[PDB]
Amino acid sequence: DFCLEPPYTGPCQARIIRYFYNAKAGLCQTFVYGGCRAKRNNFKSAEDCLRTCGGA
Amino acid sequence: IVGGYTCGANTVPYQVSLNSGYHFCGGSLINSQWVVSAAHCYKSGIQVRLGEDNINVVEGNEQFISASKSIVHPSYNSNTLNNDIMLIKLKSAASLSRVASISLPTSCASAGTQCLISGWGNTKSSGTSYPDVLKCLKAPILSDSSCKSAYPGQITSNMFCAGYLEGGKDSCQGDSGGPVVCSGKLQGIVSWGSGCAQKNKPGVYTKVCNYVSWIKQTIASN
Ligand SMILES: [Ca+2]
Repeated sequence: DFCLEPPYTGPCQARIIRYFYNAKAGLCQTFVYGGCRAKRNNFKSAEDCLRTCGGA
Repeated sequence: IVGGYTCGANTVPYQVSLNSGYHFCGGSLINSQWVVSAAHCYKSGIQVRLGEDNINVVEGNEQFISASKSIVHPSYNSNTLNNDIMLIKLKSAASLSRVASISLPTSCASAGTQCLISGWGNTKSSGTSYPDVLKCLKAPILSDSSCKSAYPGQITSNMFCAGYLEGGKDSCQGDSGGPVVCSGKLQGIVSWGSGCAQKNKPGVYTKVCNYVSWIKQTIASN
């Protein structure tokens, strides 16, 4: 379950704010994404995040 | 920028901030209407901010201009990061001492050349601390061999390493797309690395001298 994976910033150096599902907190949180090599627990909005992972 | 120093207000006139509600990448002004940055900094709704020092407060020397076009290199590879270069056309031309363009290189720089890297990225290697003002870092270009030994099978002919093998001085998240200027010419674009300021893990940059023809022609036909 990719929804349980920790957020992945990646090797690139942008500071792009994305969302990841935090199973411990039971909610989607923000984190800094570097701009490349995104894993699946990486969403552009909280709504996308909740729709895909909500309740995992 | 980890281990750098405060550049000083508008001492890097070609430095721009790409803003999408907040600073997410840097870029260089190479023409009154064109900015060069990294392809991984591609985003919709980009507003370019020029004449910036403190990115959090309006100081009076700024020019915010939205992008009208964003052209990513046709051969940019998101997996390998090869050809990590992008051109942004401003909706209107910038008014050029505090805002000025940087020259494209006539030739590639050699290992050992000292360059100036700048940006508003993270200043901590172990932690998160984003500065208000622009940070600067002088780092030398490293040889192709050491760059390749640092990142086995990951360095292409379009990338170069710069920094210190001891670590402590490097670019970091939020610096992407920014300039690596050597001898007054734009030689690199902040691109990727492994963590920030880690020992034996120098930063990797897009080798600009390899794209000068594409840049000049692309700007002219758009
Ligand atoms: Ca400002």
